[PDB]
Amino acid sequence: MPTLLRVYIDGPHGMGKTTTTQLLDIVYVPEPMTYWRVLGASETIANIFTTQHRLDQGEISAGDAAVVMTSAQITMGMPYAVTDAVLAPHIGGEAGSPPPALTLIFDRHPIAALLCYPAARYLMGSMTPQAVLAFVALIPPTLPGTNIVLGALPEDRHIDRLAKRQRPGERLDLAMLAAIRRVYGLLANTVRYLQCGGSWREDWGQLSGPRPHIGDTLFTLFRAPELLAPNGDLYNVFAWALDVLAKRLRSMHVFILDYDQSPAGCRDALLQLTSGMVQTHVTTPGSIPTICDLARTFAREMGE
Amino acid sequence: MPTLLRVYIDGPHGMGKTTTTQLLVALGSRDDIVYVPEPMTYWRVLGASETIANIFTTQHRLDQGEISAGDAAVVMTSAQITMGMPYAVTDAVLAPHIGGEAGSPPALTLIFDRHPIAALLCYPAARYLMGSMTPQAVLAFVALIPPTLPGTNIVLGALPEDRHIDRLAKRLDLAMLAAIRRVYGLLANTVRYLQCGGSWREDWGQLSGPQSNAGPRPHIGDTLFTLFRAPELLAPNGDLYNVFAWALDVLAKRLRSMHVFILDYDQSPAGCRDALLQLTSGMVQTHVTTPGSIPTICDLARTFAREMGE
Ligand SMILES: Cc1cn([C@H]2C[C@H](O)[C@]3(CO)C[C@H]23)c(=O)[nH]c1=O
Ligand SMILES: Cc1cn([C@H]2C[C@H](O)[C@]3(CO)C[C@H]23)c(=O)[nH]c1=O
Repeated sequence: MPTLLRVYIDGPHGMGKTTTTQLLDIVYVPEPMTYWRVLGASETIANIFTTQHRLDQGEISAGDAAVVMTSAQITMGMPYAVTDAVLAPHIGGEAGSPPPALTLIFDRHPIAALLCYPAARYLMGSMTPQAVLAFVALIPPTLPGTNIVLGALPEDRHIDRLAKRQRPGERLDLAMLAAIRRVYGLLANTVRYLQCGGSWREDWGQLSGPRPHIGDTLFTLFRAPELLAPNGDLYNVFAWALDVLAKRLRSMHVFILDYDQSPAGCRDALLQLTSGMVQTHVTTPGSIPTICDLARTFAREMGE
Repeated sequence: MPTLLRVYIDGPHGMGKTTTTQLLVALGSRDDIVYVPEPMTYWRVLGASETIANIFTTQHRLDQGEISAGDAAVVMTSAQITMGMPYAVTDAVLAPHIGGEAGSPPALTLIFDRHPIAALLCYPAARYLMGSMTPQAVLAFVALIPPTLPGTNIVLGALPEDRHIDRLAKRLDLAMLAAIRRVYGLLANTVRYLQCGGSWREDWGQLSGPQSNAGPRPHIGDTLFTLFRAPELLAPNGDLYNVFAWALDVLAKRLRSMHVFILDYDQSPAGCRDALLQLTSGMVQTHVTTPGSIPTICDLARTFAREMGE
């Protein structure tokens, strides 16, 4: 049965992910911009930044923003979730360490819309922490060969590169850039903490008193008081949400791509990364062409 | 290995689901049957403040013309996330413990108060019928429904509308009662349709203008697929945009492996209980994955009922 290579390009936006994948038996599942601006709702990105902006100005309440933000993040992750669910049955077990018959490269993975954006919106005061754990609770199971490339880039360069490529309806928010860079850094540390033995239940005590300290993982974000009983204990619903998080994250293979360089560099740098990536068998002989059509149809209908 | 029986009682509110479930729990041994109740505490306090209240307010506001359809949708979508959270996290932590299908005396029986599809499909679809949710948001929820675990037995209810209305009349949205009753009937037809070999993509064109484990194959127009023939989901050539068609594939996939049964609630509380007790007979049980799964699951349910069912 053929082998497949799934590579999800993710991390904070504005570093070049789009220019990196563009330049690069290898199919692309691009940014679903048309779903965001038209198919799913009208100009979803504009509603998002408009709402953050208005919360900052004091024109609407925290509760007002959180509702718009949640509804809006549902519409943003839709294409990812639906792509994952129809693709999952075609993914079989691991290959190991030879040749990939097909290489599927995506623009983002479902955890960007289910975990990272919402956690950042939480850090911006535009989303409740209970809403973020509900989305974490719905993160599709992590299949073999879930390779996710996250990016490295000094903030100043990142602001520069972000400023020149502002999406339709987007606003250049530096507080949001900081939030999103911090979630992704926490994300990378979290996978490492978990791969290394970390038990969030065993180290929880350290947030109020060889692997990253729990204070450097996404778990610190969930010490939020909306999730805590009067005696300070995390309610069990939330603890189970964190257990899922540990289980979904932990088996992902994380890869760091340095974006502080020209798009030729970024593009080859990315292809270099694939040698330590994990590949999988597909489950049917006709699994490759179905994946390609899925990829072609997604691109044609939603990525412009 | 030891076997497990999971039963999800669902359907429209006000038919006697909760009562019936507890009478069934009552008959059993202290530890071989556990009840996972409605997570009201989560809906009123833990996930947000007075979510049910807020959902009814919004719907009345919209009915009144005091808010727009857009206002309405942002709120219902957001409220529905909070409504389904407990069901979603419970299924995700339970999943690892469920093994293959045995056959139709379990070491443990779990009776849940509704299934994850209640929050991710039925209520949302009905709010779409009430005009308070977009069909795109409903399909976004459908794409997130978790893989249907083996031995997923769902019990839905039959109750003549007049009796139902009578029970329920102690706001009282009669339009929401008809939407939720309509949604749950389509859902049973859908499972039957999918189990009888129906293929929505092959029958899509038959659209224009309940029994779940018995009977002939229903017409696609009597299944859930009909709710999605909306202009919003249609490309400028008449067909469904593929994103929406893929959401419908997940819907088929998630409902075809489910074992649905119908409980007649038009009877006394003990009538309901025995009825239900007879139906458990033909239900699918599964093996658990570890020796310790049983006790762990009992703890999970107890803790759930303690923290969130009241
Ligand atoms: C995935 C995602 C993106 N975005 C925005 C920010 C980003 O710069 C962008 C393109 O990546 C405009 C869209 C969110 O707000 N939420 C999300 O889940
Ligand atoms: C499960 C569910 C219920 N509800 C309401 C109606 C129902 O009568 C109820 C108790 O079951 C008050 C809460 C929704 O609005 N959404 C949902 O997903």
